[PDB]
Amino acid sequence: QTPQATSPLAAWLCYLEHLHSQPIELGLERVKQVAERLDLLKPAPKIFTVAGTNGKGTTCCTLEAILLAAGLRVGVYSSPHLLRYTERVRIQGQELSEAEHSHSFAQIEAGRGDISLTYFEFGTLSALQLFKQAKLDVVILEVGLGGRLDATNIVDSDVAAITSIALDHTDWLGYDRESIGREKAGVFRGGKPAVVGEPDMPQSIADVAAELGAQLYRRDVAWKFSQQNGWHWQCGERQLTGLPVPNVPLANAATALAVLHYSELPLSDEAIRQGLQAASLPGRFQVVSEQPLLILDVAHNPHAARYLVNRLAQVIQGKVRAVVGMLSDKDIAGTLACLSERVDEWYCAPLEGPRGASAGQLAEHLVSARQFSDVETAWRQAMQDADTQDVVIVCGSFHTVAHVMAALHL
Ligand SMILES: Nc1ncnc2c1ncn2[C@@H]1O[C@H](COP(=O)(O)OP(=O)(O)NP(=O)(O)O)[C@@H](O)[C@H]1O
Ligand SMILES: [Mn+2]
Repeated sequence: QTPQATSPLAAWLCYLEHLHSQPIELGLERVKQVAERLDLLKPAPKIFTVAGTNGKGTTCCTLEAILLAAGLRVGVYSSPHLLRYTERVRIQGQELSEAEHSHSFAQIEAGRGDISLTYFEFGTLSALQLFKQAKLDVVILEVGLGGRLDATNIVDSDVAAITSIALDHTDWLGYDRESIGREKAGVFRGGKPAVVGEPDMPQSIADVAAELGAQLYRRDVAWKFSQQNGWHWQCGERQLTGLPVPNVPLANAATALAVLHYSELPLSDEAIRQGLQAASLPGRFQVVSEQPLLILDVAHNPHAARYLVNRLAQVIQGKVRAVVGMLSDKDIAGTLACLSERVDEWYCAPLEGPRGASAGQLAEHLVSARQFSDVETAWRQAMQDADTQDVVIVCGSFHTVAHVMAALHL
Protein backbone atom coordinates (compact mmCIF):
# COMPACT_ATOMS: atom_id res chain seq x y z
CA GLN A 1 0.00 0.00 0.00
CA THR A 2 0.97 3.66 -0.67
CA PRO A 3 2.28 5.80 2.23
CA GLN A 4 0.84 9.20 3.12
CA ALA A 5 2.02 12.57 4.34
CA THR A 6 1.50 11.43 7.91
CA SER A 7 3.26 8.02 7.52
CA PRO A 8 6.64 7.55 9.14
CA LEU A 9 9.65 8.15 7.00
CA ALA A 10 10.59 4.42 7.33
CA ALA A 11 7.37 3.54 5.49
CA TRP A 12 8.25 5.90 2.65
CA LEU A 13 11.79 4.45 2.40
CA CYS A 14 10.41 0.90 2.50
CA TYR A 15 8.02 1.96 -0.31
CA LEU A 16 10.72 3.62 -2.48
CA GLU A 17 13.04 0.59 -2.08
CA HIS A 18 10.32 -1.67 -3.39
CA LEU A 19 9.61 0.32 -6.56
CA HIS A 20 9.68 -1.89 -9.67
CA SER A 21 11.99 0.31 -11.70
CA GLN A 22 13.82 -2.27 -13.83
CA PRO A 23 11.59 -1.72 -16.93
CA ILE A 24 10.98 2.04 -16.75
CA GLU A 25 12.32 4.17 -19.57
CA LEU A 26 16.00 5.23 -19.28
CA GLY A 27 16.60 9.00 -19.43
CA LEU A 28 15.64 12.31 -17.75
CA GLU A 29 12.15 12.71 -19.39
CA ARG A 30 10.06 11.16 -16.57
CA VAL A 31 11.70 12.96 -13.70
CA LYS A 32 11.89 16.20 -15.65
CA GLN A 33 8.13 16.12 -16.48
CA VAL A 34 7.35 15.55 -12.81
CA ALA A 35 9.68 18.36 -11.73
CA GLU A 36 7.98 20.64 -14.23
CA ARG A 37 4.49 19.83 -12.95
CA LEU A 38 5.65 20.81 -9.44
CA ASP A 39 7.82 23.79 -10.45
CA LEU A 40 10.98 22.37 -8.85
CA LEU A 41 13.63 23.27 -11.51
CA LYS A 42 14.93 26.46 -9.76
CA PRO A 43 15.16 25.72 -6.07
CA ALA A 44 17.32 28.81 -5.42
CA PRO A 45 18.57 31.70 -7.53
CA LYS A 46 22.07 30.22 -7.34
CA ILE A 47 22.79 26.51 -7.93
CA PHE A 48 26.02 24.56 -7.84
CA THR A 49 26.18 20.94 -9.02
CA VAL A 50 29.10 18.78 -7.98
CA ALA A 51 30.09 15.57 -9.76
CA GLY A 52 33.15 13.31 -9.38
CA THR A 53 34.36 9.88 -8.37
CA ASN A 54 35.71 10.84 -4.95
CA GLY A 55 35.43 14.10 -3.10
CA LYS A 56 31.85 15.28 -3.96
CA GLY A 57 30.55 15.39 -0.38
CA THR A 58 33.55 17.22 1.14
CA THR A 59 33.63 19.71 -1.70
CA CYS A 60 29.90 20.48 -1.12
CA CYS A 61 30.51 20.80 2.61
CA THR A 62 33.30 23.28 2.06
CA LEU A 63 31.11 25.40 -0.14
CA GLU A 64 28.38 25.06 2.46
CA ALA A 65 30.52 26.18 5.43
CA ILE A 66 31.87 29.19 3.54
CA LEU A 67 28.52 30.28 2.30
CA LEU A 68 26.92 29.96 5.76
CA ALA A 69 29.80 31.90 7.32
CA ALA A 70 28.96 34.63 4.77
CA GLY A 71 25.39 34.80 6.25
CA LEU A 72 23.71 33.20 3.17
CA ARG A 73 20.82 30.72 3.24
CA VAL A 74 22.12 27.44 1.89
CA GLY A 75 20.77 23.94 1.10
CA VAL A 76 22.83 20.86 0.35
CA TYR A 77 21.65 17.61 -1.19
CA SER A 78 23.98 14.74 -0.66
CA SER A 79 24.34 10.99 -0.94
CA PRO A 80 24.52 8.29 0.07
CA HIS A 81 23.94 8.42 3.87
CA LEU A 82 25.66 6.69 6.78
CA LEU A 83 22.95 6.22 9.47
CA ARG A 84 19.81 8.27 8.57
CA TYR A 85 18.10 9.24 5.31
CA THR A 86 17.67 12.70 6.79
CA GLU A 87 21.47 13.17 6.27
CA ARG A 88 20.75 13.73 2.61
CA VAL A 89 19.25 17.22 2.95
CA ARG A 90 20.81 19.95 5.01
CA ILE A 91 19.40 23.43 5.33
CA GLN A 92 21.42 25.97 7.30
CA GLY A 93 23.92 23.21 7.99
CA GLN A 94 21.31 21.09 9.72
CA GLU A 95 19.20 18.05 8.99
CA LEU A 96 15.40 18.34 8.80
CA SER A 97 12.78 16.29 10.64
CA GLU A 98 11.48 13.01 9.37
CA ALA A 99 8.03 14.52 9.17
CA GLU A 100 9.22 17.28 6.78
CA HIS A 101 10.52 14.49 4.49
CA SER A 102 7.30 12.42 4.68
CA HIS A 103 5.31 15.51 3.74
CA SER A 104 7.59 16.37 0.87
CA PHE A 105 7.53 12.78 -0.45
CA ALA A 106 3.70 12.91 -0.25
CA GLN A 107 3.71 15.96 -2.55
CA ILE A 108 5.98 14.21 -4.99
CA GLU A 109 3.73 11.19 -5.00
CA ALA A 110 0.63 13.30 -5.60
CA GLY A 111 2.31 15.28 -8.36
CA ARG A 112 3.88 12.43 -10.34
CA GLY A 113 0.47 10.99 -11.42
CA ASP A 114 1.12 7.71 -13.27
CA ILE A 115 4.72 8.69 -14.19
CA SER A 116 7.13 6.15 -12.70
CA LEU A 117 10.24 7.26 -10.80
CA THR A 118 13.18 5.50 -9.32
CA TYR A 119 14.23 5.80 -5.68
CA PHE A 120 16.87 8.41 -6.37
CA GLU A 121 14.64 10.44 -8.71
CA PHE A 122 11.94 10.45 -6.05
CA GLY A 123 14.45 11.45 -3.39
CA THR A 124 15.93 14.18 -5.63
CA LEU A 125 12.52 15.72 -6.46
CA SER A 126 11.70 15.66 -2.72
CA ALA A 127 15.00 17.49 -1.90
CA LEU A 128 14.15 20.11 -4.56
CA GLN A 129 10.77 20.57 -2.96
CA LEU A 130 12.27 20.99 0.56
CA PHE A 131 14.77 23.54 -0.80
CA LYS A 132 12.08 25.46 -2.77
CA GLN A 133 9.90 26.06 0.29
CA ALA A 134 12.93 27.15 2.31
CA LYS A 135 13.64 30.50 0.54
CA LEU A 136 17.34 29.82 0.05
CA ASP A 137 20.12 31.89 -1.66
CA VAL A 138 22.23 28.94 -2.85
CA VAL A 139 21.56 25.21 -3.39
CA ILE A 140 24.40 22.73 -3.81
CA LEU A 141 23.51 19.45 -5.48
CA GLU A 142 25.77 16.47 -5.16
CA VAL A 143 25.36 14.21 -8.15
CA GLY A 144 24.08 10.73 -7.31
CA LEU A 145 25.86 8.77 -10.05
CA GLY A 146 27.68 9.81 -13.19
CA GLY A 147 25.92 13.03 -14.06
CA ARG A 148 24.46 13.25 -17.47
CA LEU A 149 21.47 11.05 -16.59
CA ASP A 150 21.51 11.73 -12.90
CA ALA A 151 18.35 13.14 -11.47
CA THR A 152 20.25 16.24 -10.29
CA ASN A 153 21.04 17.13 -13.89
CA ILE A 154 17.46 18.23 -14.53
CA VAL A 155 18.40 21.50 -12.77
CA ASP A 156 20.45 24.08 -14.69
CA SER A 157 23.40 24.98 -12.49
CA ASP A 158 25.21 28.28 -12.43
CA VAL A 159 28.53 26.55 -11.81
CA ALA A 160 29.35 22.88 -12.18
CA ALA A 161 32.28 20.94 -10.90
CA ILE A 162 34.08 17.64 -11.23
CA THR A 163 36.10 16.82 -8.15
CA SER A 164 38.07 13.86 -9.46
CA ILE A 165 38.07 10.98 -11.96
CA ALA A 166 39.13 7.49 -10.96
CA LEU A 167 37.85 3.97 -11.21
CA ASP A 168 35.43 2.87 -8.53
CA HIS A 169 34.57 -0.52 -10.15
CA THR A 170 35.82 -3.89 -11.52
CA ASP A 171 34.46 -6.04 -14.46
CA TRP A 172 33.11 -3.18 -16.59
CA LEU A 173 32.42 -2.25 -20.26
CA GLY A 174 33.96 0.91 -21.66
CA TYR A 175 34.90 1.60 -18.06
CA ASP A 176 37.91 3.81 -18.60
CA ARG A 177 38.85 7.29 -17.45
CA GLU A 178 37.53 8.75 -20.71
CA SER A 179 34.15 7.11 -20.48
CA ILE A 180 33.88 8.15 -16.85
CA GLY A 181 34.85 11.70 -17.44
CA ARG A 182 32.37 11.93 -20.32
CA GLU A 183 29.39 10.91 -18.19
CA LYS A 184 30.36 13.39 -15.44
CA ALA A 185 30.77 16.26 -17.90
CA GLY A 186 27.05 16.13 -18.79
CA VAL A 187 26.37 18.34 -15.73
CA PHE A 188 28.21 21.18 -17.52
CA ARG A 189 26.17 24.03 -19.08
CA GLY A 190 26.67 26.25 -22.22
CA GLY A 191 27.98 29.69 -21.13
CA LYS A 192 28.65 28.56 -17.56
CA PRO A 193 31.89 27.87 -15.66
CA ALA A 194 32.89 24.20 -15.61
CA VAL A 195 35.39 23.62 -12.76
CA VAL A 196 37.60 20.51 -13.02
CA GLY A 197 39.59 19.76 -9.87
CA GLU A 198 41.05 16.59 -11.35
CA PRO A 199 44.69 17.21 -12.14
CA ASP A 200 44.87 14.45 -14.83
CA MET A 201 41.82 15.28 -16.83
CA PRO A 202 40.66 12.97 -19.57
CA GLN A 203 40.19 14.58 -22.99
CA SER A 204 36.47 13.59 -23.14
CA ILE A 205 35.74 16.28 -20.50
CA ALA A 206 37.28 19.02 -22.71
CA ASP A 207 35.39 17.48 -25.65
CA VAL A 208 32.03 17.70 -23.83
CA ALA A 209 32.80 21.23 -22.52
CA ALA A 210 33.80 22.42 -26.01
CA GLU A 211 30.68 20.81 -27.56
CA LEU A 212 28.35 22.56 -25.03
CA GLY A 213 30.19 25.86 -25.04
CA ALA A 214 30.92 25.58 -21.32
CA GLN A 215 33.90 27.56 -19.99
CA LEU A 216 36.37 24.99 -18.71
CA TYR A 217 38.56 25.96 -15.76
CA ARG A 218 40.98 23.18 -14.83
CA ARG A 219 43.27 22.70 -11.93
CA ASP A 220 46.87 23.20 -12.96
CA VAL A 221 45.82 25.24 -15.97
CA ALA A 222 43.43 28.01 -14.74
CA TRP A 223 43.88 27.59 -10.94
CA LYS A 224 46.08 25.71 -8.49
CA PHE A 225 46.98 25.28 -4.85
CA SER A 226 49.60 23.80 -2.55
CA GLN A 227 50.23 23.06 1.14
CA GLN A 228 52.77 25.27 3.07
CA ASN A 229 51.90 27.18 7.80
CA GLY A 230 48.48 27.09 6.10
CA TRP A 231 48.09 26.54 2.37
CA HIS A 232 47.68 28.69 -0.73
CA TRP A 233 45.37 28.86 -3.70
CA GLN A 234 45.64 30.77 -6.96
CA CYS A 235 43.45 31.57 -9.91
CA GLY A 236 45.36 33.78 -12.36
CA GLU A 237 46.35 36.90 -10.42
CA ARG A 238 43.93 36.20 -7.54
CA GLN A 239 45.72 34.59 -4.59
CA LEU A 240 44.49 33.46 -1.24
CA THR A 241 47.45 32.83 0.94
CA GLY A 242 48.08 31.43 4.40
CA LEU A 243 44.69 29.67 4.46
CA PRO A 244 43.68 27.49 7.40
CA VAL A 245 44.07 23.77 6.75
CA PRO A 246 40.52 22.33 6.75
CA ASN A 247 39.34 18.92 7.95
CA VAL A 248 38.63 17.86 4.37
CA PRO A 249 40.99 16.86 1.64
CA LEU A 250 42.90 19.87 0.38
CA ALA A 251 42.13 19.11 -3.24
CA ASN A 252 38.43 19.38 -2.57
CA ALA A 253 38.71 22.61 -0.63
CA ALA A 254 40.60 23.92 -3.62
CA THR A 255 37.88 22.88 -6.05
CA ALA A 256 35.36 24.47 -3.72
CA LEU A 257 37.25 27.84 -3.77
CA ALA A 258 37.35 27.62 -7.61
CA VAL A 259 33.59 27.11 -7.69
CA LEU A 260 33.08 30.13 -5.49
CA HIS A 261 35.54 32.26 -7.47
CA TYR A 262 33.93 31.65 -10.85
CA SER A 263 30.48 32.04 -9.35
CA GLU A 264 31.39 35.73 -8.83
CA LEU A 265 29.44 35.61 -5.55
CA PRO A 266 30.74 38.37 -3.31
CA LEU A 267 32.32 36.76 -0.23
CA SER A 268 34.58 38.19 2.49
CA ASP A 269 37.98 37.07 3.69
CA GLU A 270 36.47 36.26 7.04
CA ALA A 271 33.71 33.97 5.57
CA ILE A 272 36.31 32.01 3.61
CA ARG A 273 38.59 31.49 6.56
CA GLN A 274 35.73 30.69 8.91
CA GLY A 275 34.09 28.27 6.47
CA LEU A 276 37.42 26.48 5.95
CA GLN A 277 38.08 26.06 9.68
CA ALA A 278 34.46 24.71 10.16
CA ALA A 279 34.27 22.37 7.06
CA SER A 280 34.11 18.60 7.73
CA LEU A 281 31.94 15.58 7.24
CA PRO A 282 31.51 12.49 9.35
CA GLY A 283 33.47 9.54 8.14
CA ARG A 284 35.86 11.51 6.05
CA PHE A 285 39.20 11.19 7.72
CA GLN A 286 37.36 11.72 10.99
CA VAL A 287 39.62 11.52 14.11
CA VAL A 288 37.32 9.92 16.75
CA SER A 289 39.98 9.49 19.38
CA GLU A 290 43.63 10.04 20.32
CA GLN A 291 46.30 7.96 22.04
CA PRO A 292 45.40 5.72 20.22
CA LEU A 293 44.42 7.73 17.16
CA LEU A 294 41.09 6.32 15.80
CA ILE A 295 40.13 7.45 12.33
CA LEU A 296 36.99 6.67 10.31
CA ASP A 297 37.26 7.02 6.56
CA VAL A 298 34.82 5.74 3.98
CA ALA A 299 37.47 5.05 1.27
CA HIS A 300 36.20 2.38 -1.13
CA ASN A 301 38.27 2.35 -4.28
CA PRO A 302 41.98 2.53 -4.97
CA HIS A 303 42.08 6.26 -5.63
CA ALA A 304 40.67 7.03 -2.13
CA ALA A 305 42.97 4.39 -0.53
CA ARG A 306 45.96 6.10 -2.02
CA TYR A 307 44.82 9.42 -0.64
CA LEU A 308 44.23 7.68 2.68
CA VAL A 309 47.67 6.12 2.69
CA ASN A 310 49.27 9.51 1.97
CA ARG A 311 47.23 10.99 4.84
CA LEU A 312 48.22 8.27 7.31
CA ALA A 313 51.86 8.96 6.34
CA GLN A 314 51.74 12.51 7.68
CA VAL A 315 50.33 11.39 11.03
CA ILE A 316 52.74 8.34 11.20
CA GLN A 317 57.35 3.62 16.89
CA GLY A 318 53.59 2.85 16.26
CA LYS A 319 51.48 0.50 14.13
CA VAL A 320 48.58 0.97 11.70
CA ARG A 321 45.64 -1.34 12.38
CA ALA A 322 42.86 -1.36 9.74
CA VAL A 323 39.32 -2.39 10.42
CA VAL A 324 37.99 -3.12 7.01
CA GLY A 325 34.72 -4.20 5.48
CA MET A 326 33.80 -3.76 1.75
CA LEU A 327 31.23 -4.45 -0.91
CA SER A 328 31.53 -7.16 -3.54
CA ASP A 329 30.93 -4.57 -6.36
CA LYS A 330 34.12 -2.74 -5.53
CA ASP A 331 37.71 -3.21 -6.53
CA ILE A 332 38.54 -5.04 -3.31
CA ALA A 333 41.92 -6.16 -4.59
CA GLY A 334 43.16 -2.75 -5.76
CA THR A 335 41.87 -1.11 -2.58
CA LEU A 336 43.42 -3.61 -0.13
CA ALA A 337 46.52 -3.67 -2.27
CA CYS A 338 46.91 0.05 -2.06
CA LEU A 339 46.20 0.15 1.71
CA SER A 340 48.78 -2.66 2.35
CA GLU A 341 51.52 -0.11 1.81
CA ARG A 342 50.92 1.36 5.20
CA VAL A 343 48.64 -1.00 7.03
CA ASP A 344 50.54 -3.26 9.56
CA GLU A 345 47.67 -5.36 11.06
CA TRP A 346 44.43 -6.26 9.36
CA TYR A 347 41.01 -6.81 11.01
CA CYS A 348 38.50 -8.00 8.50
CA ALA A 349 34.80 -8.07 9.16
CA PRO A 350 31.77 -9.00 7.14
CA LEU A 351 29.10 -6.68 5.79
CA GLU A 352 25.43 -7.66 5.96
CA GLY A 353 23.26 -8.06 2.84
CA PRO A 354 23.66 -9.25 -0.78
CA ARG A 355 26.36 -6.90 -2.01
CA GLY A 356 28.39 -7.19 1.21
CA ALA A 357 31.58 -9.31 1.03
CA SER A 358 32.52 -11.97 3.60
CA ALA A 359 35.43 -11.57 6.04
CA GLY A 360 37.15 -14.48 4.25
CA GLN A 361 36.31 -12.96 0.86
CA LEU A 362 38.45 -10.03 2.09
CA ALA A 363 41.25 -12.04 3.80
CA GLU A 364 41.63 -14.04 0.53
CA HIS A 365 43.72 -11.05 -0.68
CA LEU A 366 45.79 -10.42 2.45
CA VAL A 367 49.03 -12.20 3.23
CA SER A 368 47.78 -12.49 6.83
CA ALA A 369 44.74 -11.09 8.53
CA ARG A 370 42.44 -11.75 11.46
CA GLN A 371 38.72 -12.37 10.71
CA PHE A 372 35.62 -11.36 12.74
CA SER A 373 31.88 -11.85 13.37
CA ASP A 374 30.83 -8.17 12.93
CA VAL A 375 32.44 -4.77 12.33
CA GLU A 376 31.88 -3.70 15.94
CA THR A 377 33.89 -6.66 17.37
CA ALA A 378 36.75 -6.28 14.89
CA TRP A 379 36.81 -2.64 15.84
CA ARG A 380 36.63 -3.15 19.61
CA GLN A 381 39.48 -5.69 19.33
CA ALA A 382 41.66 -3.31 17.41
CA MET A 383 41.02 -0.75 20.09
CA GLN A 384 41.96 -3.30 22.83
CA ASP A 385 45.24 -4.08 20.97
CA ALA A 386 46.12 -0.39 20.36
CA ASP A 387 49.15 1.08 22.10
CA THR A 388 48.87 4.81 22.55
CA GLN A 389 51.20 5.50 19.62
CA ASP A 390 49.15 3.24 17.23
CA VAL A 391 46.59 4.24 14.60
CA VAL A 392 43.31 2.32 14.06
CA ILE A 393 41.68 3.18 10.74
CA VAL A 394 38.08 2.06 10.02
CA CYS A 395 37.55 1.91 6.29
CA GLY A 396 36.41 0.21 3.11
CA SER A 397 32.78 1.26 2.84
CA PHE A 398 30.18 3.53 4.15
CA HIS A 399 28.68 0.63 6.05
CA THR A 400 31.91 -0.20 7.83
CA VAL A 401 32.17 3.37 9.09
CA ALA A 402 28.43 3.48 9.88
CA HIS A 403 28.70 0.46 12.25
CA VAL A 404 31.34 2.23 14.29
CA MET A 405 29.53 5.52 14.12
CA ALA A 406 26.44 3.60 15.30
CA ALA A 407 28.22 1.22 17.70
CA LEU A 408 29.67 4.53 19.07
CA HIS A 409 26.28 6.02 18.47
CA LEU A 410 28.14 9.22 17.29
N1 LIG B 1 40.12 14.42 -4.29
C1 LIG B 1 40.18 13.16 -3.68
N2 LIG B 1 41.11 12.30 -4.07
C2 LIG B 1 41.24 11.05 -3.53
N3 LIG B 1 40.44 10.62 -2.55
C3 LIG B 1 39.48 11.48 -2.13
C4 LIG B 1 39.32 12.74 -2.67
N4 LIG B 1 38.27 13.31 -2.02
C5 LIG B 1 37.84 12.40 -1.13
N5 LIG B 1 38.57 11.28 -1.20
C6 LIG B 1 38.45 10.00 -0.49
O1 LIG B 1 37.08 9.56 -0.78
C7 LIG B 1 36.35 9.49 0.48
C8 LIG B 1 34.94 10.07 0.30
O2 LIG B 1 34.99 11.50 0.26
P1 LIG B 1 33.64 12.25 -0.13
O3 LIG B 1 34.03 13.74 -0.06
O4 LIG B 1 32.51 11.76 0.84
O5 LIG B 1 33.43 11.60 -1.58
P2 LIG B 1 32.07 11.38 -2.42
O6 LIG B 1 32.42 11.55 -3.90
O7 LIG B 1 30.67 11.99 -1.90
N6 LIG B 1 31.73 9.68 -2.41
P3 LIG B 1 30.94 9.01 -1.02
O8 LIG B 1 31.92 9.16 0.14
O9 LIG B 1 30.65 7.47 -1.28
O10 LIG B 1 29.59 9.88 -0.72
C9 LIG B 1 37.18 10.23 1.50
O11 LIG B 1 37.02 9.63 2.82
C10 LIG B 1 38.54 9.95 1.03
O12 LIG B 1 38.84 8.55 1.38
MN1 LIG C 1 28.73 11.35 -1.66
